[PDB]
Amino acid sequence: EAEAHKCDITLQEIIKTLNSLTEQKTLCTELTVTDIFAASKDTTEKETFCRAATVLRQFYSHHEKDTRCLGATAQQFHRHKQLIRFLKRLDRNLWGLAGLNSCPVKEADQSTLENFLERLKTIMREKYSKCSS
Repeated sequence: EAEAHKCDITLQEIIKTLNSLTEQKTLCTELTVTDIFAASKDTTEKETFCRAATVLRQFYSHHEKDTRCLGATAQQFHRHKQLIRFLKRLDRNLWGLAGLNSCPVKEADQSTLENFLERLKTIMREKYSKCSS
């Protein structure tokens, strides 16, 4: 009964977390983030999760302070806060299983937070091929 299925339970709570975000849709989606898969060549999966976090980083870090996705209503003020938290969460889960010290960002084209979360979620389920086939 020891173990061998190194199934990373983190990639699980993460995939489910992304779905919870898809259910939520604020004007913060009209924002364009920096794409990372538009320039992947010798970069391995490691640097892939890092770059992804770097983006989400300057995302809820610069916007949360900008009165863009804040609005003025009271129902949007809270709904927005909950969003920033969801990002601040997976943002750590990713950079967590990474464990990378140096990881400077390069350059790329652009992508919408929506399509960006789509190709990303799909990629995850693509690499999610392991003890769970």
